[PDB]
Amino acid sequence: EEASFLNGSDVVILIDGVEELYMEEIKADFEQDEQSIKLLGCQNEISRVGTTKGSFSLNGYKTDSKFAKLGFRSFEIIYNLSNSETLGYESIRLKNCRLKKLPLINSKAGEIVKIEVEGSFRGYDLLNEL
Amino acid sequence: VIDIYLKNEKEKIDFHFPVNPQDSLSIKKEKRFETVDIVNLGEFDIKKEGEKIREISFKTFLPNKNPIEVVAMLEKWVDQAEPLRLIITGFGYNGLVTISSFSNTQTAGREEDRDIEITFRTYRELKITDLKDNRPNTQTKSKIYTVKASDTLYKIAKNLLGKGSRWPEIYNIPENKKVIGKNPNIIKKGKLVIPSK
Repeated sequence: EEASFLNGSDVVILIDGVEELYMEEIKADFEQDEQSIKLLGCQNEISRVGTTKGSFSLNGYKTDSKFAKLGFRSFEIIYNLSNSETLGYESIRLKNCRLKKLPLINSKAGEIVKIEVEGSFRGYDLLNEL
Repeated sequence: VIDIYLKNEKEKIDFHFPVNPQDSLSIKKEKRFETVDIVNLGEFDIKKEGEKIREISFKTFLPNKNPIEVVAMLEKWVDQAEPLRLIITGFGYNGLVTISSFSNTQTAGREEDRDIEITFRTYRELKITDLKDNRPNTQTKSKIYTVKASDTLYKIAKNLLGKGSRWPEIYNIPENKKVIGKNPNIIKKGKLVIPSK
């Protein structure tokens, strides 16, 4: 047993090749419409693979009109997670991602102006495996 | 308390449905009429004197006789020309019917069981002052008869073939002529006799 975890402080995100360091939350899932069909002879139900659909959520603190200006244009997100206790890093890129809705306006009271972005991506590439 | 009994006669079987008819039983009645429209008066309804062939349909499942044998039995009965007697206790139906359509189904689970979907038709016989001939004639006897002590060939003919004067039909069969003596009047106990048809 040893400490080799990773923290979000090590996260580095390149939105269209530009460091959007102000984003403090990101999650992306690559889900599949797995068809589950039941066969006559088998007690247990058979699950068959389907096509894959990429979705991603990205929210942070506003510092400019980057996303509102961007619109629904296709772009790329390169996510890099680097291990600091030991050398090594994971590096993912979402091959072709688009927004589902522009966070045009959002604000409340004296709270910091937070921004939330949600969208979909067609595919991905795994560049580093740790 | 609801049960369904199918009392076949040509095959001396009395099938009792193991399981009740699922969601609901239903029976329709529709009077025989057809519109006639007269000039400058409009439509009128004229009753037709006959009665209609109405159906009773439901669906059951046969749980783990085996369901395979029951399905085979009902499929065999589907081709039967003679009628089946359907009795439904709580519903209150009782009368001769015949199966129009029958179907069985195996499901992904519960493979031992067989889901059933059966339909029936009301049956009526064609007979082709005195008492009316309203009685159905659904009684069956074995095609081979064992002669009893008190029997006479006329008595056998009446009991087993109807009119009673039908005895020469029994006698003229060569097997009957062989087992029976050349005198039709004299007959013995125990010997087998074959009614015709």
